[PDB]
Amino acid sequence: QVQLQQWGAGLLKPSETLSLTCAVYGGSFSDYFWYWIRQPPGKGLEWIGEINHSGSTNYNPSLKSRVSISVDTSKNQFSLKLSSVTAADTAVYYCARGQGYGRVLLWFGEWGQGTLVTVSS
Amino acid sequence: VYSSANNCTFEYVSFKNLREFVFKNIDGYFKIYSKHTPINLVRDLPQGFSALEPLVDLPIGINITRFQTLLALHRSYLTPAYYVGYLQPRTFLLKYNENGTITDAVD
Amino acid sequence: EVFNATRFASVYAWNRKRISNCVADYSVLYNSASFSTFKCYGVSPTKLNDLCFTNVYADSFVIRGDEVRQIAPGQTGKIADYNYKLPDDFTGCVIAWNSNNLDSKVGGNYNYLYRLFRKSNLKPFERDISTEIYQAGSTPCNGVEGFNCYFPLQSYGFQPTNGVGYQPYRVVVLSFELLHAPATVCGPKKSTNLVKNKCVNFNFNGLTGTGVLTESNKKFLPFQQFGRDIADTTDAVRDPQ
Amino acid sequence: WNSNNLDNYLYRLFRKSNLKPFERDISTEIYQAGSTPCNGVE
Amino acid sequence: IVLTQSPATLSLSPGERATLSCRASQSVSSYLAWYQQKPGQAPRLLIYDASNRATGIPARFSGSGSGTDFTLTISSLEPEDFAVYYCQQRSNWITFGQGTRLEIKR
Ligand SMILES: *[C@@H]1O[C@H](CO)[C@@H](O)[C@H](O)[C@H]1NC(C)=O
Repeated sequence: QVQLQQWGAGLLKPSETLSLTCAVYGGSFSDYFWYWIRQPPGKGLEWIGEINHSGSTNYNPSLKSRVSISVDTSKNQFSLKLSSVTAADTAVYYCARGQGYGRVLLWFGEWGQGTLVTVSS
Repeated sequence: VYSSANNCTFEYVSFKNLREFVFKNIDGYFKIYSKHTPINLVRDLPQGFSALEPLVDLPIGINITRFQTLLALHRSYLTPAYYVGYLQPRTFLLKYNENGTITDAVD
Repeated sequence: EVFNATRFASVYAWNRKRISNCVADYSVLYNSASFSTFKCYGVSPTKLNDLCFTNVYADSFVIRGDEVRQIAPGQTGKIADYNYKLPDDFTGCVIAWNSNNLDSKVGGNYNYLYRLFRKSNLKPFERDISTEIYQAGSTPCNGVEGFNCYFPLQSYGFQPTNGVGYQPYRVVVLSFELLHAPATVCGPKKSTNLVKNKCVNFNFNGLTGTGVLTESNKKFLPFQQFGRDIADTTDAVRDPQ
Repeated sequence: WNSNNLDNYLYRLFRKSNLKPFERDISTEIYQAGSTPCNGVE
Repeated sequence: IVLTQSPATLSLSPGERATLSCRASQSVSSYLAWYQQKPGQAPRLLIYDASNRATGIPARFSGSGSGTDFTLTISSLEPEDFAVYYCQQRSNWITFGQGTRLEIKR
């Protein structure tokens, strides 16, 4: 219902760009500070992305990287396009609905898998 | 000239002579009776009987304990011909004439 | 003048207005066929039309219509707590019709906002409008904004495209208090006719009685109201009108 | 006695005027506070 | 700063006072969340901001823990309580969870 279609990722040589059309599903999403997270396969999820309804399109300070977030206020979903991938990006990307303390990063999409490998299974 | 208003509650706007004014204050009502006449004898009010008529009923409802008169000339410095009485609870005996008017009384 | 008159302010800076003595009658209003809500906590207007308060106050602002419910004593939410809180003893009534009609600004109605991100919980009747960057986390805010820190006011962007739930209603907060001095507005005061020469009951400015009213050749001073006789009985009335 | 072990019921909200000792007044009206004589429809 | 939980792999049986530690060094009890991941499912909003347990998630997860060593206390381990917990430090650039505090039903 309140869902985030993690979409736009794919198999990737760990040097080029990628995308995450984490499309806001069932969301009147023009009021929240939608953040994003990154889970190394078989580990826990560390917060990376954080768009702001007030503005402030930004990220993990430890990961203030080229990968660039935005919300297509037209389509009303957060972008987090995976530009110029490197090895350290190797994980899985998600997105979430957050408020800080009013609420926190609450509503999560299913999963967005970055296959940051040349090899196909 | 001397008016410094703040958080104001409510407002209302409406020799030769003597001037008299009572200023009772009961039931949250600063009743003010008044009347006035001339005085050939500049010096003092001649022993003549009169009777002030009710003039206002302001619902100010404020605990007062103190008054002060206000006069002026032109330029004195902002320091940094009358005579008042004092009321007391009494018992009086008034006389009304035909038209209905306090003619005289017995204290 | 303090009701059906122009625009207002954002509810986070909800305004106040004091009301005088001028008699009044809700019921003249109550049936104005405009009050989409007259949710009336104190008493029914058809009953308080004569109710006298030393003070009556009006607040008015532009908000998303929905907030009406939040303007019930016993309400929460970022607005009912971060933009205004009524008391749970609000002797008054929630008057409101609609803003979207005159507030749409089809290209997104701004002009009104709300301290979404306020710190304190609204004390009843708090007029506080102090804007501030509260700590969404613990990054020492003191201005810092962008993570674990943001400012309080957000956009009450009302559009005709977005639904009435997300469209604004013009909203009024009524509130009155009667202390212990001589109170102000005192409901209504009816008026019969001067039925004369026949035995009738009468109520002349509170002077009640029964008798036959005729014309007199008497005349007294312009400030007296009624005349008595030697035995302290009323026998003359200056028709209050 | 206060018996909250089993404490539907109902009473009334608005009406003409209180009755005289020992009278019953079951009803289903509107006693409209405005002229609207809503007849069957609120 | 990195937190860490006590029973990394808590092989408890259901109906037990399961309780996960969370010792910090920057003391952000002005937050300190606590989420349970089901594998194959992004974990959501268990607990956050001091202890305010977002509901639907039962009150058995009796939230607690302040200072630097925080501690969520699950009342009862239960057949639906086989998953991986994450006490989430926040309020700074470290908005991070636990090191995947696993609790194993038995
Ligand atoms: C009383 O009334 C009469 C006639 O109305 C008038 O001539 C007279 O001056 C009034 N005052 C008195 C008698 O003091």
